[PDB]
Amino acid sequence: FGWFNRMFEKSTHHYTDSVGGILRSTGRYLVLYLIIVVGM
Amino acid sequence: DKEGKGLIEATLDAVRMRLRPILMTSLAFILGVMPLVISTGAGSGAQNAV
Amino acid sequence: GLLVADAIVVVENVERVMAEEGLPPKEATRKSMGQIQGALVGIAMVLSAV
Repeated sequence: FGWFNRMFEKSTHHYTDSVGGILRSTGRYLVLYLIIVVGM
Repeated sequence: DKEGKGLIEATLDAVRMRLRPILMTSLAFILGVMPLVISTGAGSGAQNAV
Repeated sequence: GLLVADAIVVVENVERVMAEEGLPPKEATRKSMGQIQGALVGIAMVLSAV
């Protein structure tokens, strides 16, 4: 009918594929999770 | 291990067919825990901080 | 909240291996609580730490 469309698209390219592109990077989250932990 | 491996391609195949829960479960919260934060404050000033 | 939570997983698990792989009833959750086997039971043997 058409509602699931607004999140089924946001699950793949906007999430799962941008989720590849975060350990495709890794790097900076070593210090971002220490600005977050010691910032906490 | 017991299923077909994925050093990087099983951590994605898994986090694709059941995100629904971790989005609707950690959401059945949020607003079920919000009648504590606001909508009250009269009879209980403790529901606020809880 | 948590009592509402961990129930949802086995409920939506039937929406996986029935709406995805087709096969209907008492087998569409049989081998599904096998990924949440100890992730259902042996959980708050240690999240029952706090």
